[PDB]
Amino acid sequence: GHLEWQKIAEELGTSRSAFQCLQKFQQHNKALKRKEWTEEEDRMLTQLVQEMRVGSHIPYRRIVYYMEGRD
DNA sequence: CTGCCGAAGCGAGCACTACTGTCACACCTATTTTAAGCCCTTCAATCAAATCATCTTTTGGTTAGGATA
Repeated sequence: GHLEWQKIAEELGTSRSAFQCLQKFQQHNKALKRKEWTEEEDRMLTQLVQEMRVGSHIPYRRIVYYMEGRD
């Protein structure tokens, strides 16, 4: 279930640890790197942009702290 | 017309280190020779702290490997 990555590393059998396995998976996890879009992400992105943006300047990536699976 | 002697307030003795006239002998330095240790300067050889140049780790945006909504 993408959980207990110590067990995942042990099952891998190449002497990897949980942290390395998780790092590699997250760097190649479609669920994390959101090529997709969701309604709540769009709504909250619009809300934060409208709250903060002045003129043509918006906090393009500082919104990522609030919305998951982004950069 | 001059002169004696009282009343009250004072007082005593007991309770089983600054100068000056001399004076000779100290102070003082003329140099020799070591043997290991001296203080300060003064520059030179070596060092290490800080700064610059460039490779690289990651933080916002564009590209065409890559994808949903």
